[PDB]
Amino acid sequence: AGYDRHITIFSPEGRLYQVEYAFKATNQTNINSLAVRGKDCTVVISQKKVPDKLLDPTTVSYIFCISRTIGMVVNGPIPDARNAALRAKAEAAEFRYKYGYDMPCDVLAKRMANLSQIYTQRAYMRPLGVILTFVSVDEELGPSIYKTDPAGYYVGYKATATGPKQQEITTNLENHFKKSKIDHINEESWEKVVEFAITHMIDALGTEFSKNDLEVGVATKDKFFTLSAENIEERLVAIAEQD
Amino acid sequence: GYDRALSIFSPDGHIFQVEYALEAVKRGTCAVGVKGKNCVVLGCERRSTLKLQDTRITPSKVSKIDSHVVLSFSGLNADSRILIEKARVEAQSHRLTLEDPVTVEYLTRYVAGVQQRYTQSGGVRPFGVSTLIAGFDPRDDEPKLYQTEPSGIYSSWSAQTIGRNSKTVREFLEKNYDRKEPPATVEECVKLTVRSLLEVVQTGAKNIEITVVKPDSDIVALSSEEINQYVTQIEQEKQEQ
Amino acid sequence: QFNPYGDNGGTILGIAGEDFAVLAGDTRNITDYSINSRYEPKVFDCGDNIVMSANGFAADGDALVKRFKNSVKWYHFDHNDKKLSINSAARNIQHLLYGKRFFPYYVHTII
Amino acid sequence: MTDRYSFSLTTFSPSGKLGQIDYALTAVKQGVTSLGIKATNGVVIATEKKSSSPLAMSETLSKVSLLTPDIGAVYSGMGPDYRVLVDKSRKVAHTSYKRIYGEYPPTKLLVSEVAKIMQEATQSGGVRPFGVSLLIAGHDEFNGFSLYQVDPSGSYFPWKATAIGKGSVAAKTFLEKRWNDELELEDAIHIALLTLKESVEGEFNGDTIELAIIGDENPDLLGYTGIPTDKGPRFRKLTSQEINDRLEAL
Amino acid sequence: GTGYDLSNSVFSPDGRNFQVEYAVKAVENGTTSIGIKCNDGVVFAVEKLITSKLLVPQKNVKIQVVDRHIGCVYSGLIPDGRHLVNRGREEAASFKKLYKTPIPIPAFADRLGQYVQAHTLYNSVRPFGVSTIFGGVDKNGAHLYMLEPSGSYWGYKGAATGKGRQSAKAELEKLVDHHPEGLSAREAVKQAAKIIYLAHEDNKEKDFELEISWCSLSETNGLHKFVKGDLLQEAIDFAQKEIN
Amino acid sequence: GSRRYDSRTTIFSPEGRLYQVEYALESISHAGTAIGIMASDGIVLAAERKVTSTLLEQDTSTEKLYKLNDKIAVAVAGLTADAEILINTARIHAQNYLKTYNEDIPVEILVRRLSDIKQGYTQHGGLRPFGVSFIYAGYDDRYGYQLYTSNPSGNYTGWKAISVGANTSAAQTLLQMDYKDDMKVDDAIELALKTLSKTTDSSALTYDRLEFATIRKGANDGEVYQKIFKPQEIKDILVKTGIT
Amino acid sequence: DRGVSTFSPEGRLFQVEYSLEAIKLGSTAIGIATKEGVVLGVEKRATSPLLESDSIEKIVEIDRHIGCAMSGLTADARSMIEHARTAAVTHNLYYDEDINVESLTQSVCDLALRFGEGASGEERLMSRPFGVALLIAGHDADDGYQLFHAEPSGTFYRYNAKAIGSGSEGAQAELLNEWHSSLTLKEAELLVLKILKQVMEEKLDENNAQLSCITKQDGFKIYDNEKTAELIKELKEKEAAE
Amino acid sequence: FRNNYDGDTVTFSPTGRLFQVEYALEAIKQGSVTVGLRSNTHAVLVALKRNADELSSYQKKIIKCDEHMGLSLAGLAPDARVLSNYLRQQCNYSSLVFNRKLAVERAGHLLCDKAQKNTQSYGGRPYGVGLLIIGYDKSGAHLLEFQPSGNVTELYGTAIGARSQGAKTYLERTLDTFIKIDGNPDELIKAGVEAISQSLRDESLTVDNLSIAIVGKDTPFTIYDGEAVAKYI
Amino acid sequence: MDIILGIRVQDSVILASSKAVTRGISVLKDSDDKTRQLSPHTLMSFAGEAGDTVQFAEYIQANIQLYSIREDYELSPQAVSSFVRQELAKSIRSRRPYQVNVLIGGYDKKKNKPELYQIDYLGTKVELPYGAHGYSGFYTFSLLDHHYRPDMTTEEGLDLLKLCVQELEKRMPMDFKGVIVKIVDKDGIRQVDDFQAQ
Repeated sequence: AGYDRHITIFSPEGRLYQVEYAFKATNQTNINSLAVRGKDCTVVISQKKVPDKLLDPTTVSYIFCISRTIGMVVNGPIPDARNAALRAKAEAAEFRYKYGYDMPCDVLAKRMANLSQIYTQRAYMRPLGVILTFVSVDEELGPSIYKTDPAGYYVGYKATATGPKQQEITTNLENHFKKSKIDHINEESWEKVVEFAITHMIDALGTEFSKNDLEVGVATKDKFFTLSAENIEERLVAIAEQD
Repeated sequence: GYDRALSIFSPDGHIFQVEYALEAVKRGTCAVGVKGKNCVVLGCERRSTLKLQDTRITPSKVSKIDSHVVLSFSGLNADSRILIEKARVEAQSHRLTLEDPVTVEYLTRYVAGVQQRYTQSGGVRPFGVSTLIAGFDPRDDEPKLYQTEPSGIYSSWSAQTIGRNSKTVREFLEKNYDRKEPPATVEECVKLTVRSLLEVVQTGAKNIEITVVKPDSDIVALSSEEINQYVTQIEQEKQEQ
Repeated sequence: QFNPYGDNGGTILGIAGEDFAVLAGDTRNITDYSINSRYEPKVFDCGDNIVMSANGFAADGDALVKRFKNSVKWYHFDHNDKKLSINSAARNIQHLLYGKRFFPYYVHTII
Repeated sequence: MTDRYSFSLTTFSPSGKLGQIDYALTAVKQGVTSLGIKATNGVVIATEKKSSSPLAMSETLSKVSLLTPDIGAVYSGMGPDYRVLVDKSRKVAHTSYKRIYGEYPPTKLLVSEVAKIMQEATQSGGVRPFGVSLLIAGHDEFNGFSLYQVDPSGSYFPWKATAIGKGSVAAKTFLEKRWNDELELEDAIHIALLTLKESVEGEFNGDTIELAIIGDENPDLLGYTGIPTDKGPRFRKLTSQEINDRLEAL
Repeated sequence: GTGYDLSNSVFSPDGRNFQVEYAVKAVENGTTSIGIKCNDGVVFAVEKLITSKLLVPQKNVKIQVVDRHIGCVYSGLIPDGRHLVNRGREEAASFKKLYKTPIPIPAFADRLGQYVQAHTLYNSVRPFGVSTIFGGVDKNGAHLYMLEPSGSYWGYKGAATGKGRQSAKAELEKLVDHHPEGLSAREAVKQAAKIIYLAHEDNKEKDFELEISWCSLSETNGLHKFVKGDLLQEAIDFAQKEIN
Repeated sequence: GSRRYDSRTTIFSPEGRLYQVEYALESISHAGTAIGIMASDGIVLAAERKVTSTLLEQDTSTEKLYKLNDKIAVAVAGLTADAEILINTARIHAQNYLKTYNEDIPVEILVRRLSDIKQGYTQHGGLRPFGVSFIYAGYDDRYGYQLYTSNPSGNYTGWKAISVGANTSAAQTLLQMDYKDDMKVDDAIELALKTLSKTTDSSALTYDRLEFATIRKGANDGEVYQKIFKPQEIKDILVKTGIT
Repeated sequence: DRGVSTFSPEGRLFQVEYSLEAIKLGSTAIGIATKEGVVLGVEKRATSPLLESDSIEKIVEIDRHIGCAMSGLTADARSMIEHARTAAVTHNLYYDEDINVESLTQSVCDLALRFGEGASGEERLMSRPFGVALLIAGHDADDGYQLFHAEPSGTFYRYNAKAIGSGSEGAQAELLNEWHSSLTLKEAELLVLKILKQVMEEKLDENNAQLSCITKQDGFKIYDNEKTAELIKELKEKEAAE
Repeated sequence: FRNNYDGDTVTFSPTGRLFQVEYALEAIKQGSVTVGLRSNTHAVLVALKRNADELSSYQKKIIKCDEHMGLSLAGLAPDARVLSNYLRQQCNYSSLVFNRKLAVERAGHLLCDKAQKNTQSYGGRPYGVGLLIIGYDKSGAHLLEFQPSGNVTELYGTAIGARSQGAKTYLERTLDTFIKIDGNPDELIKAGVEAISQSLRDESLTVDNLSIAIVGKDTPFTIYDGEAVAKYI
Repeated sequence: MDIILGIRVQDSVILASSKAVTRGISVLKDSDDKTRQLSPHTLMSFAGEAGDTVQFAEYIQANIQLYSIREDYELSPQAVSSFVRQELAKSIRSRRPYQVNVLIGGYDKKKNKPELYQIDYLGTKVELPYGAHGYSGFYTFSLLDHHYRPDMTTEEGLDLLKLCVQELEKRMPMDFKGVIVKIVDKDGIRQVDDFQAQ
């Protein structure tokens, strides 16, 4: 009876505790990330925290290059994040091979969400304790953000945030869009969109960032790439000369 | 894929699932078998939890495995069907490969094997059935009567009973069956059988069926009357005293 | 097309004396009209006082002799080092050969 | 590895209840309300787009899905479960019917297929029942229009009109008052909009509401011309604008 | 309620996988081992507790090679370590067979990562009872890595695990600060021998045997080799000297 | 492991009963009542629709009476979805038989096969049994009109009149009270309705809450005909029999 | 619950130990090995007078030079006997000779631990251990007459004499004092007959007990009732003689 | 505690222990004592055979795996049979395919890995037997100790089984001595028998109770039982 | 091939089958009964490939006897023939098909009429007044087409067959060593032990 809390079967309230607890695991890294859409680019920001001095900072990342065009940032333990990344890359490659074109961001999202829905229904598979945020500049849809959770749920966003202080970032972004009345950052250069991203990250979290406190990914027509500590510093310098 | 060990040993050395299988047999309607000098008779009692049945079509308690062998049982009906089908199939296979029908002991050893196997295979429970198998070996006139149980154990009896109140009727048989002089007649054999059932059936002309098996595939079931007549002559033996 | 068989020539001879036995064989190994070796042993001591030779297609002969020696080894392992009698080896060899009844060891064997 | 869960996760309790089916139904109860109304010349199914965040793009999430060009579905309960049920439904319509008879399945049969998929998750080893109830609306030549409900157990029943989820009890009651066998499609849509208003707490417009109908053939939605016998799909999702236009006449 | 720690892939209410955590305990209870990344290679060293005089010295080797350019050492349940290396070996052979070039350290690390992470996905398997420090040289540099029973791993400047991991980590952090320009393979070997002697204090009760291996572009040609004879003794002394 | 979560749906109780079967039967006992009455010139199948609404479409509905063959039909009591699974395999078995022997399948043969399938879920597989009980009404040229019943256990029996589902005790007593061997289809139809009428847990017995079917050998023909009454047809017979 | 191949804190396999308990409840079986052959005797123990005692087969032939007696859940021994007969016949087909008694025994014991719900070692498909122990007796040119005790644990021991079943602790104690390297086949027979009589609940006669032996000359033979009855009489007389 | 974490090998206890493995290790301790020691020319196995009744035989404890390798067991005999049989095949494979005798060190690695698979998966059970492997290969004499946990170690000598600690302390003391008994088997054997008697208590090693095995430079692994061991009692 | 003939008269079906079994250069047997009783009122004759012939016959026999026991009923001749046709129709598309041709003669106790079924190895079944397999039809069908009458008595049928066999013994190259004749009627199956000179 009390095992309705160990495997993914319904509880008398029709709840799936394991899926809920998997959600808890997503905040284990105490990292926050956010994504916004530019006029023709998509940006994803994510705090970078390297506590141990013995670690090689260059190998600590929660952002992944899934395909030439799809980027994915993960909120949750790194081992589950890497499991998701590998699967997503394989799915992305297979899709291109079978259907002749690049797998769209929203389709890859749905695919990963479906895989998640299954760990939710089959008892031998545990959910992955992560939230996946996919971004790209789709050839049909333009800048895109689609995010999936341990429940198998997914949807598109004008912008979104994930992590412990998710709510503060979300309301911050919400307010901005209530004001601008449009669903994206009306900027022509991704550099400025990245800057907007970081600026609001700071406002909402009430924290300052050095070049090694962040991690950035940018999606543009036919390409997704991550910035370097230096590309970032140049970004931080610019926002500084405004405040 | 399902292969859970359902039949396992418990600390005292018992296999409860086989043990409980027997309890299902105790709950089944009584069955009896007695071998005469030139025949074997099988008797079964008919429940009465519900009465308004169609006797023509409702499955009977005695089943022919082949033209010279029959099988009766006590326990789960659905389970007995599985054993009967396998037995009938094995009977034809034996005739096809050995060019001779099965002996009663062979057919018995086969059913018992199937039962034993279901006590130590993963993912399955033992048969909640016990059987009485009787008939005559090909070209032989010596009567045969065997009994099998959930564990897979089997042996031959001069007379035996299984099912509810079998305890009672066995006693009757133990102090009413002389190996020295077995019912030298089809008639006196059928009588001894009816008598043993009356010890537990409590007046049941339509609650008592009998089948007589003679050498060379001579098998026939009695009708209500034929049996009812035996009952009548028996109640007098009592009153006439 | 590919032919899985070949012929390495050679001739072997076995004679049983009253209380002894010999198994002889030339040491020439050939292929068509060429000599592969003037000395390539073809008769082997397989233990338990048994000598064996599988003549014909050398690759098959080697495989068989090798399989038999291994059989003697396991016979010891499985039957408390009991000695493999010549008659028992013979029956064992029959099964080794018949195992490939539909893709035979192209050899004439003598022990 | 290897799924070693080859036994049922849904079994009978002493009272005779099937726990997991029950619990699944409870999950359905907490779900957003959805309904369906059958008219003389069409069927309408609708639900509320409960956007989980204003940053989310509610259009990128359809609760009303096309199964075949003449059949649609909507649900109440667990969205992810619904999504995969729809993929499986669309596929089974092909593998078990179109690839055999060269035509799409009639509503009841496809419903029968979905129901089977659901019943199996109630008895097969290692799984839990689906936490959803579907409302499937469609049309086929020999049966006309129809509306069906499929529950977690796999049971399904035809309806003239019904509602599932959160405020199903109240909504069903309101539908019993307004329904009659002479309703025209527009009437059903109107009744549908009214019924849905009682269930919606916040904003109520064409962007927070999702509604589709099964009506006449839309040759304009076929994509090609040349085959007289191919007239177009009867399924059509209403546009945000089409909804608001009807909300003014509320 | 409770019982969340009885089955392997189960999330506890706080989102943890207790069995993985218990695996870690097996790791902390093991011998200490380390890894040091130098300017053109990596060095691996481990503590070998001498249970008795009966153990033939130098015979029970713990460090293992994968392919020809990778070294792996681990603390915890030794058998689990071998199991993980056998896999790494198949993983490396597969990669070479298909791509011709020997497997890159990052690629190799993930192969081990996915496999270990895999053992935290089902209750039909148990997590790995070891933390593994491994690495080598490839097309673009040296790389050092440490892999936890959770499947978690990162690239390191220096790394340690087991009984005396704290001592070791402490010593490693010093080196990192006092050598921003990078240690040399030759130096790292000595430094490594020291760190191990020091960290042996958390087990000073039993006598031990030192084992070191390295992979340096200049010292070993980018191939993994065991430190033996003179170079080994020289490092033993360097340690024995600085332990007083 | 997994063993922990296995309910073990196929074991005996200390008393020698099958838990799941007994519980499935308990489930069946809350299902709409279904009745079967066999007459000299035909058979009647009647069933009460459990739960109903004004909006439920009754013309396009069928939850209790299903055609298996052109000569065999069943009344269902229990989980509809489970029933459909069994119904479909039953329909296939009938066709296989027909194709093999070029003769319609004898009624008992089909009933035994279906019961055997049920029996299986009772002895192996570790799956829950089907929460279904069937009343079979069929005809063949060896036994003519027949009436059978099968439940979760996989056991089946023949009857002159029988019921499954809710209040069978009450229904059986009423049938055993007014049934007579020389009955006629029309007599039987009336007995069936009367019986349901007195056992309903509902206010009155209306047509919208019933399903009716008969298997008769229409004198003006010579063949067997199955008639699954239509809403209006039930409404009619309801008035005639004096229940309005 | 708990795996069927779980170790107890003492280092024992629960199922195997519980198996041994069932064997204790079985009918008694005794074996005596002499340089003149090996005797094997068992307690029929019918459960009712109506049961035809001769249909109780607790002593079976494996091959002409090997016989065996069982004790415990006897139905579990059928597949063991079958495997044994097949191993012996198969060996002969492959090697044109008799299978050594020890070899035959080791083969049977190989089935022993082949149980579990998925033990990583091969494909041991058998839900539980056997609930019967066996006494395998025979003769072969290399080790002469032999008696082996094969248990569901997989281990087998060679004995000069051995008793298994309900009256084993008692009977074994007896065998300890009665056995010596020069017993004759006849002495062994009377001896087995005597111990069975001491531990059997019933009064031993030619119907509730059965004897058999295996000799190089005539192989495995089961003594018909008449033959044993006389041996019974001969025993009563020698006992009453002092 | 323990009770909730010792139901199967796939479960770690809160302290990082594997109880099923430990319980298996216990079966070894309950096993009859056996000893192993080597010089630079030979390796010897001395095992105390245990008997059931005084009417039973003393169960064999030494198994030959190849002409240059063999082992002694302590614990579940069937498990020793399985493991030794796997070793026989591995040795055999090495010979047939590479025409190479299998290195004792390699055999140790193979045994370790075979045992490990039965400690990380559900359904199986750890092996409940300890093994002492000796052999003479291309690098001389060797002695290995195999534990069901999968841990295999190379030593100059050791002992396992009940009261094995006696013989082990003796050898750890006699080390410098026997390790130099090169070219003289009888001396190495006597040394082994002296170590094993350091674990006696019940009785004294008799003729049908003592079991010895040796392998070396020009000595194929061979077993001595009974009369053949008399000259050592 | 062997001679396999069958004729359906008023109240019975008669099957005549050659007795020779030739293997290569020699006639190994001249008393072979190429028939199997499938049930008390159904008989099947067969001809074809050496081993397949009897293996198939006995396989069918086993199946019918099993059905009889399970149902305590005797399948109609038509039912038995359909079962046999299906078995052959499966076999024809299998790895190694049964090369067997059969005649199934049965008396239907329900219809009270004899029936004769001809089925070749491909599963080609047809019901007829008379039939044969192989070359047999080539020599005899002209005689049967002439003298056959639906109301013939068993005695008339035997006389017509005798005529057919005589034509076969005159024009056919092979010596089939006569035929064994069997009658199937309301009372079962019996063999005409006197046809060597009837």
